[PDB]
Amino acid sequence: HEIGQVPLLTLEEEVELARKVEEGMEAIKKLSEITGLDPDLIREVVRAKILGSARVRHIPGLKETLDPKTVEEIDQKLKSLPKEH
Amino acid sequence: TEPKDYRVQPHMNVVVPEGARVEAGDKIVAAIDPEEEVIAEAEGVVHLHEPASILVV
Repeated sequence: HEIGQVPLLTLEEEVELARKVEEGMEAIKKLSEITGLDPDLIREVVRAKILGSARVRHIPGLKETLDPKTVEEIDQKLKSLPKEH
Repeated sequence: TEPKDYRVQPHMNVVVPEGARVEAGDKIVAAIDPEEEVIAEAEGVVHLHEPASILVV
């Protein structure tokens, strides 16, 4: 019943939604190419915002992961890029 | 000014704001692959005139 809440997509919506992700996936590289940071890492620090209102895990993998003050500093470098990057 | 309506395909996407500036050496609607579909010929304004759906927020 939670599952019936979300509706089917158009033969155009399906397409259009997918096109954002492939580019986003490229963009992620494009960033890691310029930043020198890692594709796997950027993808986290980006998710840690779109999802990470709280999603930034309660305990950062018992300090395997880092989720404290560290997240911003990365997204702070990503905000502090020149406009074309 | 001279009107001319181009048909945007299902598998396509526009890269133009709500009636913004359009140059002669520009591309308006991106396609599946660059077919001879949408390349700008002359200066003017592109007007959006049939969305398939509408999102209110």
